[PDB]
Amino acid sequence: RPTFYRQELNKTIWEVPERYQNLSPVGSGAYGSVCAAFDTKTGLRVAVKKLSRPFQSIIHAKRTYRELRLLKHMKHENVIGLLDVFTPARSLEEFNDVYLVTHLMGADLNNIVKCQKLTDDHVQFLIYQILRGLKYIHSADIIHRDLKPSNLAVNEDCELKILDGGLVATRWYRAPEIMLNWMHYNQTVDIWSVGCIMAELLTGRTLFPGTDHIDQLKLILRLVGTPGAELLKKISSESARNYIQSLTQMPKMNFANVFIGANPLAVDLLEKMLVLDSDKRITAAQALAHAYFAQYHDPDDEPVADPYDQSFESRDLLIDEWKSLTYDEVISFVPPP
Ligand SMILES: CCCCCCCCO[C@@H]1O[C@H](CO)[C@@H](O)[C@H](O)[C@H]1O
Repeated sequence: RPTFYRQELNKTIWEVPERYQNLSPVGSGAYGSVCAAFDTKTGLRVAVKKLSRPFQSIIHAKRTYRELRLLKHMKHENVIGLLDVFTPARSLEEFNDVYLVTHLMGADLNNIVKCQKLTDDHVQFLIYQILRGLKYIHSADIIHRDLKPSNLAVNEDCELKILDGGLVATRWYRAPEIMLNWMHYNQTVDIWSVGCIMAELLTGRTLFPGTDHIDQLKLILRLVGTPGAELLKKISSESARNYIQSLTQMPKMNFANVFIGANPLAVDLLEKMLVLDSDKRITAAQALAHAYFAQYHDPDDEPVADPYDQSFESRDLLIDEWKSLTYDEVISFVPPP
């Protein structure tokens, strides 16, 4: 058990091991406040996040546990990972706070696209890193479900990590089937998001800046064209169907005419990501082997994950059960190399 010290930072008492120093609040991020701190053990600067009311409710408690499980599991260069987790509590009876420690990040993808104008070499490397991490995530049977610029960290060296949550409307990046509340959707919902992000990186503009979920569908159909017979057959919702069939057909634009001036190989990959039919959407693994990434692809350096047990997602438990499970996970944490 490390030696802890206490400190009032704006709002609350922070209690952290003496190994973490010069704590300096950097804002409210990804449900809980975050200080940057100096890790005297490694000589590196880090982010320490104190979770906000981790056990306020069944909902909060289960998400504290979800988030500890996920962050403990992710071990990959392009996905946020866990350097440390701790609590000042010494016993389950005292257990109220959870602190998570990760690399200090600084900027998200949104911060980058907003100043500069990205060259093709940059889009290749950013997208490559997204897909590489997404292959890993997908191979755990996890679907991210919220890929968007503010959930992607990018340092000064243009190295990227997929985030659990923000350091940019979700709707702009959401697969059309989620927008129609279609159940059973597969991994490829993330591949659609990656297509929207890629398009934005090439053009400087949000691909489909919808004002609500209906507008969003309009904008999406302007680009890809009204669904073919084979796809309407699958809809079920009669209002979705009448909505899609109403308005004058505006069928498939020429991606080449929309991305005029982008590398033709980027246009081709885009067409394969941004397919309505999620059955026919290119996978993270397939996309990695697309000639667009010939400069970066290495099939022996694109690793997959240990299978992730997410059955707990299928339980309704008591707050003290969720809290006891999280407690076991704090206690059993093994720090990285
Ligand atoms: C833009 C308005 C039309 C959107 C049509 C969305 C096509 C989605 O694709 C569909 O996804 C389903 C759920 O994963 C699968 O069950 C279907 O097989 C698949 O074709």
